[PDB]
Amino acid sequence: FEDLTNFERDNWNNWQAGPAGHDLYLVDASTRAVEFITRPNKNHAGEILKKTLTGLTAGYEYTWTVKIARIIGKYEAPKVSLRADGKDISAPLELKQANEWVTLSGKFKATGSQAELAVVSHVSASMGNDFRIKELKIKG
Amino acid sequence: PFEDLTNFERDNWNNWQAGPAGHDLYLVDASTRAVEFITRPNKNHAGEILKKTLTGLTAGYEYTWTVKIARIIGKYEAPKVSLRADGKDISAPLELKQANEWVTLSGKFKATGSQAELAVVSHVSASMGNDFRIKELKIK
Ligand SMILES: C[Se][C@@H]1O[C@@H](C)[C@@H](O)[C@@H](O)[C@@H]1O
Ligand SMILES: C[Se][C@@H]1O[C@@H](C)[C@@H](O)[C@@H](O)[C@@H]1O
Ligand SMILES: [Ca+2]
Ligand SMILES: [Ca+2]
Repeated sequence: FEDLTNFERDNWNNWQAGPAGHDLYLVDASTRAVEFITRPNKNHAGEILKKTLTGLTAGYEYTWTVKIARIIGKYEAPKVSLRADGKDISAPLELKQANEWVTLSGKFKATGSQAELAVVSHVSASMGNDFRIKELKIKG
Repeated sequence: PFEDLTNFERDNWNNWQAGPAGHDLYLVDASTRAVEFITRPNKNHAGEILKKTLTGLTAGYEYTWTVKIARIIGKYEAPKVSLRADGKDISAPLELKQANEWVTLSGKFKATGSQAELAVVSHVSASMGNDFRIKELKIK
């Protein structure tokens, strides 16, 4: 079960002002994100973000979540997966609606104190293939 | 418990790097939609400020309610907020003193039927200050 209200598309998801909530309205706050604009005539398929995550313990399963959204929404849709220690730990997720923030998730099992993580693009195209990543989180 | 969190606040990439297929990466301010509480003059802003009749629950289960909130502007009175469910206080009042610092209110409640009555609570009636935004509410 999960009931998530982020107010995208001005959907209040049945939340209402209470008696003490006066003159409520929605605004655009801001959150920092890496932008992937994929310029012309470069190959944008492969590992697009990399990190050697330290502080792990062998045999534990860690959960990697990435908050990601397509932008612009024109031409080719991005397709993004997660990789850990060379192993694909998620299916390729196609990003479709512009500025709809979704979670890309995978789990991996550490073999030691660190793991080599990579976010992977499966679309080499520059026409479209535009998206943003605002958060990468690993929990265990 | 392990957590490695990168949200790029203050442009901290937290040891994430562009991969070979990550061309011309940069940070941007992406939008994130939020309810603004500007608390106008000569109204009482203490009490239940946002509420929802949450459906689809199964009686007896323990649900955890999260709310991402931040003071803004930071002048005059500081907000103070908590969570309430079925008329019961499930979180301690927390003073949001740091402007633009996003914090997560969290509380647990067990359902009493098909639905639950949830309310975010303000403990500051003042209009002088007492300004904040809520960008996300989540129950799971
Ligand atoms: C018409 Se410019 C072409 O399409 C845009 C939607 C972007 O993907 C841009 O990077 C690309 O060069
Ligand atoms: C100087 Se106008 C006074 O203080 C501002 C910081 C806001 O809290 C506004 O709602 C209030 O009326
Ligand atoms: Ca592009
Ligand atoms: Ca105010």
